[PDB]
Amino acid sequence: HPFHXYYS
Repeated sequence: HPFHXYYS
């Protein structure tokens, strides 16, 4: 399971 780390 991939983790996709920030967007405003």
